[PDB]
Amino acid sequence: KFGGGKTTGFGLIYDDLAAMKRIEPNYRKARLGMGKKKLPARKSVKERRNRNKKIRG
Amino acid sequence: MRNYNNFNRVWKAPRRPFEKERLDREMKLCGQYGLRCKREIWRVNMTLSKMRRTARLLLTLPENHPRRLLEGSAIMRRCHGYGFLDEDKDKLDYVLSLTVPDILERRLQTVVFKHGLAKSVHHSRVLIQQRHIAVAKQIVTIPSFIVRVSSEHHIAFADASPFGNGRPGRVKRVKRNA
Amino acid sequence: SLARAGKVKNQTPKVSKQEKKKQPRGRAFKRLKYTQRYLAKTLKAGEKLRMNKQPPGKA
Amino acid sequence: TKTNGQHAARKLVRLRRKNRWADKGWKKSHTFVAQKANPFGGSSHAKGIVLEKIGVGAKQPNSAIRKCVRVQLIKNDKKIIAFVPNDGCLHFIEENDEVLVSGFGRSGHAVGDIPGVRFKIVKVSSVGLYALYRQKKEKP
Amino acid sequence: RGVVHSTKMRRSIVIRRNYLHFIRKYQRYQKRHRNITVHCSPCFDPKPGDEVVVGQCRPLSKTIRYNVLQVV
RNA sequence: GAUCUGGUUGAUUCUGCCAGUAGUCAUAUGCUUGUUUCAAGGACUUAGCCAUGC
RNA sequence: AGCCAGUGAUGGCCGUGUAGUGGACUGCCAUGGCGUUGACGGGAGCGGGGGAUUAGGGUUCGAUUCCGGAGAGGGAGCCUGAGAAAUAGCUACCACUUCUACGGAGGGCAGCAGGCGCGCAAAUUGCCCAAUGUCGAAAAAAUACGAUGAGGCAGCGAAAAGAAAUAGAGCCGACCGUGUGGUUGUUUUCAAUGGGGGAUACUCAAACCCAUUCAAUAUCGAGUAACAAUUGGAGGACAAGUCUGGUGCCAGCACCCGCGGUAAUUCCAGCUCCAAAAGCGUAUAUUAAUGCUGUUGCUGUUAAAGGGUUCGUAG
Ligand SMILES: [K+]
Ligand SMILES: [K+]
Ligand SMILES: [K+]
Ligand SMILES: [K+]
Ligand SMILES: [K+]
Ligand SMILES: [Mg+2]
Ligand SMILES: [Mg+2]
Ligand SMILES: [Mg+2]
Ligand SMILES: [Mg+2]
Ligand SMILES: [Mg+2]
Ligand SMILES: [Mg+2]
Ligand SMILES: [Mg+2]
Ligand SMILES: [Mg+2]
Ligand SMILES: [Mg+2]
Ligand SMILES: [Mg+2]
Ligand SMILES: [Mg+2]
Ligand SMILES: [Mg+2]
Ligand code: NA
Ligand code: NA
Ligand code: NA
Ligand code: NA
Ligand code: NA
Ligand code: NA
Ligand code: NA
Ligand code: NA
Ligand code: NA
Repeated sequence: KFGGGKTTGFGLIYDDLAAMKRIEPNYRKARLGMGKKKLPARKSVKERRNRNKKIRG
Repeated sequence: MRNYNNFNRVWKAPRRPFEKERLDREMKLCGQYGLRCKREIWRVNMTLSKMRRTARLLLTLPENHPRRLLEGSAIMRRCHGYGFLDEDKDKLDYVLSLTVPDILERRLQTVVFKHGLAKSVHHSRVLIQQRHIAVAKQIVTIPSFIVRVSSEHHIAFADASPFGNGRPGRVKRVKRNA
Repeated sequence: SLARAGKVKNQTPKVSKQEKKKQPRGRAFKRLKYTQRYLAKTLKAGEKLRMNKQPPGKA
Repeated sequence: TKTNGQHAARKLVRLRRKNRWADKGWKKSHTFVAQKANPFGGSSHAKGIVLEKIGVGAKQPNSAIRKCVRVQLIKNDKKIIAFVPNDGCLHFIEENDEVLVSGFGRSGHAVGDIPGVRFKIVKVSSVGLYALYRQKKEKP
Repeated sequence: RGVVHSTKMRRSIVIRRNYLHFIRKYQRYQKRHRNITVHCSPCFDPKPGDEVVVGQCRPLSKTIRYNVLQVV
């Protein structure tokens, strides 16, 4: 809040850790430090996709 | 580019740029309310013109008209609550008699000086911009704030300010570190 | 002909500007003017004020 | 007086359409002949090349030389005469340079005591002639 | 509704529609008209200058789109 | 905000146009620019020509 | 001022093609259809929802985010699909064009970002599927991550729009006017605050900007506030000098009237002042000024303007 000592946010409570892992979005788990590692840059993935359009098998 | 925000204009320059009578009347208003530029006066001109224009249209309408009753009550509710018109005047015809200083009387820079928290009309603006005034325990730092009728007694210093119950200010802190 | 162009601007002697304290700006400027003409002078009920009156020197 | 019909809107519409061609202001905006004769194809400014520097005399009550230049436009290769303002300011022009030319005011009418000149020089070598005059910039 | 204008065709007539158009600027009217060709069955027998009522149909020709009911 | 002013005569009262004046999510150019919020951005001329990647 | 008919123009009759009606089309028959209430031809132009200006009536703009239509260098044909006469589908011709071993093979940015040219004139060869949606044999989770320059996010950006700093209180002399009360510099304290910089950190899909905060034992900082406001003007219209030097119908100003020929209220400068201010000049177009396009609401004896006189049809 402007010029004050107040702050407002949203909150979720899950019944157990198993349900939290299943439903929580990945970037929110990564904030804690326990999400999936990483994926390669999107540019390279679409680069190979067109390259493999010239070849069979 | 595919946006749907809105915006508009709030003031308007006057025709006849140099009339000695209008030049002096406006200068008198500025140096006595401590305004920064003539645009602040010309804002009040248009907001005044809008209430006058809608009152004129309503007054032309016959009494008991459904549009007249609903809008007529609404404009008086706003005018009374904001402090433009005293509670005895209620006929909707006292709207047109509103003048510029009547609106400029409700400005937060003015009301701070009237309550005596400041030693002048320019001292009060400095205080407002430097986060010292709280209206309803909420810090307000915009001189053009128009004080409602139900909020004059709640105006006071802010807790976070050094003049309130806050920490010592910049001069004290740098003197201690000296 | 075009032989004489810019003759006067090249003939006038050079003179440098003076050094002065900066005037107040913003809301402080409008405050200065309001006391410059509406206060600080007791000419009342005459309205005979001249914003820029020069010393008599008409030779 | 005139026609007062309640069923005579056709006559009143025809009258206004025919009689609207009689004012030079309204006719100039609906006729397309002005744009063709105007060296700027209906544009605020135009770019050209300096051909030579000329000096034109002033009209009768006055007496001076007005220091113009002859400019050939680029977009359509038309030749015009333009006036270079302010004291000096001819030494900043030179020959074969490239200039930006604007109107003089009055929208094609000649201005002042200069006979038949309706254009002024604004930029020379894309720097700005007034900026050069005030020494805020140096010629490239 | 309209006024029968021409009956030179075979099993076909032309009807004229007269109306008035209002121009906002001059607060006045002006006569207009439109011509419409219709099919007329041999049960009826209209002369030029009568009034007819016509109802829509499916395209019966390049231009014909209406049919004649209750000549009067 | 339902407003006008300078130029024809030795002076006057007119018709009448030139010039002044205020805007424009209206374009461009000149000079000058501390903070913040919201924002249009190769239509205008050439539906002209296009390397490379998606 | 006339338009339409060999070779379809307006209608009729059985037919054929289409998904279907139809002159859409074949054969035969009739002579019709449109037009001064402006047809036919020519010019400018994508429609609309809407923007600007606003006593009222109006004038003007609308390529552009929503809806509709059309196109994919130029122009024609067609396969597959329920649906295309599709351009990141195919075939050919016309204009420019790439590689080659000279036998041949290709190319279509008015999609995204970028280059040349054109011009008075317009941004990065960025990140991401987190949100909004479409497609799909798909909910999310694992021994197991759908694509998506549609879309969103940040860089450049005084088109334009909304808030808003560049200082506030006093002290002591010197004063200025007026009649003892604002005031104009000279010395000098005394607080306050943000441009500036840094996180326990918030945001974020990740970074940025806002919003918090200079201890919570425990956290940097204006005083010739060098943290220094500009752009146009001072004869009139139009606010503001009968100031001081230079030039001498020259140089120049001047939107209009005008200024300059030795005392320039107008040029080139210094000093003051005025307007409005992070803004302000100039050019072009357009709206109001304009009762100078007049329906509301003009003028026609002499200023521009009543036909030479009668008859007369549409209106
Ligand atoms: K095609
Ligand atoms: K592009
Ligand atoms: K500053
Ligand atoms: K001067
Ligand atoms: K008239
Ligand atoms: Mg005369
Ligand atoms: Mg283009
Ligand atoms: Mg077009
Ligand atoms: Mg176009
Ligand atoms: Mg569309
Ligand atoms: Mg393409
Ligand atoms: Mg630009
Ligand atoms: Mg001008
Ligand atoms: Mg004189
Ligand atoms: Mg107009
Ligand atoms: Mg007669
Ligand atoms: Mg005759
Ligand atoms: Na309300
Ligand atoms: Na565009
Ligand atoms: Na298409
Ligand atoms: Na192209
Ligand atoms: Na092609
Ligand atoms: Na998505
Ligand atoms: Na976006
Ligand atoms: Na008027
Ligand atoms: Na006459």
